[PDB]
Amino acid sequence: AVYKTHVEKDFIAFCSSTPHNVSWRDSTMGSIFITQLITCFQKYSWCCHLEEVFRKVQQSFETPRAKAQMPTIERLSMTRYFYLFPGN
Amino acid sequence: AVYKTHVEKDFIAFCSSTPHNVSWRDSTMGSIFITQLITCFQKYSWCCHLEEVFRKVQQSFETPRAKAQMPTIERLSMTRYFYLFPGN
Amino acid sequence: FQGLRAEVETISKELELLDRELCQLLLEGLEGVLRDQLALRALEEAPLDGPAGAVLECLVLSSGMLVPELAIPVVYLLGALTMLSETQHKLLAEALESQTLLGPLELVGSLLEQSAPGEGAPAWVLLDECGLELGPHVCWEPQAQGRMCALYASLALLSGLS
Amino acid sequence: ALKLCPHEEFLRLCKERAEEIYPIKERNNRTRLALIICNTEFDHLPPRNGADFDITGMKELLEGLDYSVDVEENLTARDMESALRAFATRPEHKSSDSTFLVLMSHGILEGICGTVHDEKKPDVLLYDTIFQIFNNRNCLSLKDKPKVIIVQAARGANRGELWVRDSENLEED
Amino acid sequence: ALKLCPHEEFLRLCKERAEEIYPIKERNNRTRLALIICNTEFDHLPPRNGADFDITGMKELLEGLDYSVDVEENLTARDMESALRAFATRPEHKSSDSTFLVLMSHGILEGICGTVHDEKKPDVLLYDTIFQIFNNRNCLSLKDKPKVIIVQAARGANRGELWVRDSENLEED
Repeated sequence: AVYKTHVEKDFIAFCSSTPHNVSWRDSTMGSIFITQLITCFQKYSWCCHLEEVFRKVQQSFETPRAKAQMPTIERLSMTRYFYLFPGN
Repeated sequence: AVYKTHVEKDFIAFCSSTPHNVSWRDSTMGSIFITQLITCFQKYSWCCHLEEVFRKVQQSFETPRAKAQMPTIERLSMTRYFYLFPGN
Repeated sequence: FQGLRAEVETISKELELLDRELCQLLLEGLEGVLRDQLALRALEEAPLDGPAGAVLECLVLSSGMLVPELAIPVVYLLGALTMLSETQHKLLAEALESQTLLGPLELVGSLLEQSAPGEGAPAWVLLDECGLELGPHVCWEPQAQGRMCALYASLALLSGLS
Repeated sequence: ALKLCPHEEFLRLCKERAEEIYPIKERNNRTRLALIICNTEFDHLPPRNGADFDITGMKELLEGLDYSVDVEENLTARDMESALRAFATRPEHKSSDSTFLVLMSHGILEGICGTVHDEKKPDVLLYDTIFQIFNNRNCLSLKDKPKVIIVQAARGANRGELWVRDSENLEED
Repeated sequence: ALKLCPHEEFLRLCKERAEEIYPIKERNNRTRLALIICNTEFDHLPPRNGADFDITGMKELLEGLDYSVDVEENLTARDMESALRAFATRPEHKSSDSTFLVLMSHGILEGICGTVHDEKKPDVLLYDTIFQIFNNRNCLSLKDKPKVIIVQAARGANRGELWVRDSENLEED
C-alpha cells in the first residue's frame, strides 16, 4: 500500500552563533559552545528532553562571560518531544 | 557605565511551511496554519508557553489529511520560556 | 514548442514528488510492461501481479483505490506512449536500462525547437520510426510532429524520474 | 474561546520559575503592541481570498492576549519596510514586554512577496530584513524582550508531500 | 559524569506521554548511530586548535547516550557530501530511533567550510544540502525519527556583540 507523508519532518539544528555572527573556540579549552552543551547534557538529560536541554544552554549564554555568543535553533520540524532517557 | 549584550536575542519565527514547500489556504475557512494556531492558543495558552503551543500546532500537522504541511520554527534565539498568561 | 514543454513540465514536476523507491519500482514495472503488450491494452478498462501488477501496487492505497494525483500522470505518460510504435518503446527501455536519457532528450528538444512547423544510429532509427528523411539534414516533414512531441514527453517524464 | 490563566498559577510560576521565564509588566500599566501585514490583492498573482478571516482571527486573538493590533493591507516592499521601521520606533514598547508580527502574503524561500511582485520584476521583502530591523542595534526598546514573528508565506512552489510503501477547496500561497 | 534516568520514570513517561514524545527502541535490540565531521587543518585558514577535545567529548557523550559514533576529519565539500549520503544509506538506521550529526569547521551563513575553502575558491557544504540528504525522499530509513544537526560555524563573521547604556586567549571560527 501507499500513504501520504511529509517531505521534511523531525528536524532540529543547533548552531553555535546567530546569523552573520562569529562562533568562538579556545585553543586550550576547545569551543565554548560544545563545552556548555556537554555540561548541560550531563546535568539535564535524565529529566529534560533535547529541546529543553538546548534552552538550558541558551540560559547559560544570557549574560556574556567575556565573549558574547548566542546559539540558535533553526528548521525545527519536530512534532514530538525527544527525551533521550540516558541509561535506557 | 556601558555593558555587553548580544546583537540578536529573544527571537522566534513560526513559518507556515517547511522550506521549498507550499502553504495552503481555504477561501471559506481561511488558512489551515492560522486556524490551527488560533485553536491551539485558545486551548493551551493558559497552561503552555509560546513554544509549547507551537509544538501542539505541529502535532496537529503530524499526520496529514489530503495536502500535507509542516510549520517550522526558525532563528530561535529565546533564552527563556514566554508564558503569555491570558487574563493577567 | 514552449507550450508543449510547459504541458510536459506540469506533469514532470508532479512526478518528481514520487518516492525514490517508488520511482524505481515504477521504472521496473514499466520496463516489464514493455515486453508484454497484454498489460498495455488493460489501461482503458482500469489486485494484479506482474509488470503492470507491480505498477498497480505503486498507485493504490490499502483499500486498492486509485490516487488521482498519481494516476493522472501515469495516464498522461501512457497517452503519449500509445502514439509510438513498439520498436520505439523497446528502444526507450534500452535507454532506460543504459541510464543515458540526457543525450536523446537534449537532441529531441533542440530539434523540436528549430522545427516550428543515418543508418545504424538509434537516434536515426528513432527518427526513421518517426518518419523523417535521414542521410546536417534540417529538412523536417510535419507528418511526424505528434510522435516526436509524444517522444519528447516520453523522454522528459522518464528524466523526471531519473 | 480563549481560556484564561488563573491568578494562582500565574503567581506560582513567577515564584518558582522566575529566572526561567520572561518578565511581565503590570496589567494596569502595560502597553503591549502587535503588528499584522497582509497582502490580499495583486496585479500579477492570484488573489489570496479568505485572508480576511485570518486577519480578524489573529487580531481578535492578540486582543484577547491584551495586544493593540496595527493592521496594514496591500503594500509594496518599500511600504512594508517603512511600516516595519515605523512599528519598531514606536515608544510604547518601553512600557511593553513582547510583540507579535503576523505576515500573510505570497512568498519564496528568500522572503515575502509584495503586491506588484513578478519573476521579471521582483518585489520581495527578505526575512533577514525583519531580524535586522528588530535586533538590539536598531530596536533598543525591545531589548531582552520576546519577539514573535508568525508568518504565512509559501517558501517554494513544490508541494511538501511524498508517498511511502506499506477536502480540496484551497488555493496555494 | 552523565546522570541517568531511572527505569521507572522511563516507563511512566512513555505511559503518560505516549502521543507527545518520540518512541524508543529497546536498548537490547537497538543500533543507534551518530556521525561527527570535524575539519581542523586547512590550506587558507588557521586550524581549529583543541577541536579534538570537543571531538572526544561529543563521542563520549553520545556513547553514554548509547550511540555508535563514527568520526571523519579534514574532508572537502565533495568528500563531506559523499560521507553524508553514505551515512544516510547505512541500514542500521532501520533498527535505530534517532541520529546525531556533529559538524565542526569554519562556515558561512550558507553552510560549513571544507579544508580547501577560500573566498575566491569556495569549498563549502550547504545546510540545505544536508536537509536534502536526510529528508524523507532521499533517506527513508530515518522516516518519522529525530534528526539532530549540531554545528559550530559562524555564518556572518561580524562580531555578535553590542554596547548599551545603563579569559581572552581564543581564536575565532
